[PDB]
Amino acid sequence: SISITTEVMPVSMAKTSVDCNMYICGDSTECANLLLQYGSFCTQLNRALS
Amino acid sequence: DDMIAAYTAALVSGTATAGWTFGAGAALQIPFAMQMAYRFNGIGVTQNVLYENQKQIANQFNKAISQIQESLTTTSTALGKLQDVVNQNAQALNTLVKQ
Amino acid sequence: HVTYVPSQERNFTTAPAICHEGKAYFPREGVFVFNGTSWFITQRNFFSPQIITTDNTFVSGNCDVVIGIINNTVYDPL
Ligand SMILES: *[C@@H]1O[C@H](CO)[C@@H](O)[C@H](O)[C@H]1NC(C)=O
Ligand SMILES: *[C@@H]1O[C@H](CO)[C@@H](O)[C@H](O)[C@H]1NC(C)=O
Repeated sequence: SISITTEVMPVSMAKTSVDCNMYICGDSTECANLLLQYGSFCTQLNRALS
Repeated sequence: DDMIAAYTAALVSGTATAGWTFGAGAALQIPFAMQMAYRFNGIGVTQNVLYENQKQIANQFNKAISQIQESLTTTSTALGKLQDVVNQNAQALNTLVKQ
Repeated sequence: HVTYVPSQERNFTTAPAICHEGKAYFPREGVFVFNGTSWFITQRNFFSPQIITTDNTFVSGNCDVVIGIINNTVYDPL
């Protein structure tokens, strides 16, 4: 007999990105100035997502 | 690096003088043309196709080796999967200092 | 895992092909070996010498191309 069988395999997922400043502080200026003192967290995070 | 170079030299020397045998059991000697004839049988071609035109096959092998060594003394991105790895490690440590 | 390992090797001298009457003869599955008195054909993994016949050998070309040709007789059951 001749039989055909199906097999499903995932290949990719969704590409995502985040604005660190907009998520943490929003529109606040004071929060942004306080966020500048937490250096090299947002860059290290965008690099992983990219 | 000298130990790894010794390992790969031993591996190439065993391949050139023994064949497929020094991975299954012990090493068994065989001439290189007969080894190449066996591999030609392996890909589905008879032994004569090697044996009447062995000289042009040897010439093509030598030319391909000489073309590889030319292309290595040329620009980058040939070894780009290795260099990238090195860069990543260094980059991580730099962050851990600036942090 | 149960596996097969070859055990005791032995030296022979060999040729790529033999020449009977102006024709090159190549083995089908095996190698030509020289026992010390006669030339046989044998499989690579086990030593079982077989007499060279027309059955286990095929013909291609003349005896003026292959490097390492030798002179020997090919038996025919006739
Ligand atoms: C004959 O076989 C032995 C091992 O069985 C090997 O050491 C020796 O080198 C062989 N003879 C030749 C001439 O290679
Ligand atoms: C093969 O060689 C062995 C020893 O070298 C000898 O005893 C034997 O008779 C030979 N085979 C034949 C068919 O003569």
